[PDB]
Amino acid sequence: AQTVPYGIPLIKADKVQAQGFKGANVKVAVLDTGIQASHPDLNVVGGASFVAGEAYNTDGNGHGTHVAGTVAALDNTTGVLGVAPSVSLYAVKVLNSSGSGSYSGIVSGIEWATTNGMDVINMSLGGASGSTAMKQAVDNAYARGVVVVAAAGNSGNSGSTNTIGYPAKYDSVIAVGAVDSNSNRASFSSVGAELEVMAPGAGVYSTYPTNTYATLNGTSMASPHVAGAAALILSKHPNLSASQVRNRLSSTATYLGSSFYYGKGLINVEAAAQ
Ligand SMILES: [Ca+2]
Ligand SMILES: [Ca+2]
Repeated sequence: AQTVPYGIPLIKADKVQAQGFKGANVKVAVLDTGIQASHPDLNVVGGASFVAGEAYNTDGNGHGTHVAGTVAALDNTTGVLGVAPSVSLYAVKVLNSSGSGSYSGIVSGIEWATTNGMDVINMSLGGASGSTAMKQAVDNAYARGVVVVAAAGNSGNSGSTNTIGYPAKYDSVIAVGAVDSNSNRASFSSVGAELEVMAPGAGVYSTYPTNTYATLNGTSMASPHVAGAAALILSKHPNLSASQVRNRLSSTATYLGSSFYYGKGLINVEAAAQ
């Protein structure tokens, strides 16, 4: 049997899938710890590794496989169900099995995705610090028409401090915060002027190695909901620019409160894809 994780109806991705738009012919790169390509509920059609000695189609951490399943777990009678289950899914390994990687490897992965015609980049990753090379890579991807999505960070809030991580903080990247199954902001969700939209991030059930399923918490679970939503929109409206996809997501989001804490609110992909 197949389970529908709560995030799929919460963002109204089920409604868009029922219209017949499921991400077909949209290319999404998951820049992470790899993807377990042999998982029965995923179809990884290509990728690249920039982690020395690690293949992109294996995932010794689990994070990348989980993120990938939120985007793209196959619609069948097995496992779970992704936001955009017909996407062309690419594993871009930029983090090792311990979840860390050089920033130049992350840049190489962004560049690979751009050169190879990805429509959407998901970076469920980041840190407190950026770099000129990282900013240039995401800026170039967006300028060349890629929708770039990243986790806002899991640093929470403290007074008025801006805790958005990089690359989410760059203007070319959609910074995604996290809500739970009640649609309440998760306390770990980072905050600040760059926070753009919210998506399900607490208690997110997805694919996990080896051939299994697991529940994780983080803004890095919220980001792939937005990446998948972008792919749903593009599968219905293939001629849109990256900015047009991005604005559909933020202009139709459900208001949750002040943008510092919630951005424009919870994405509603049914409304965004109208
Ligand atoms: Ca499935
Ligand atoms: Ca980030």
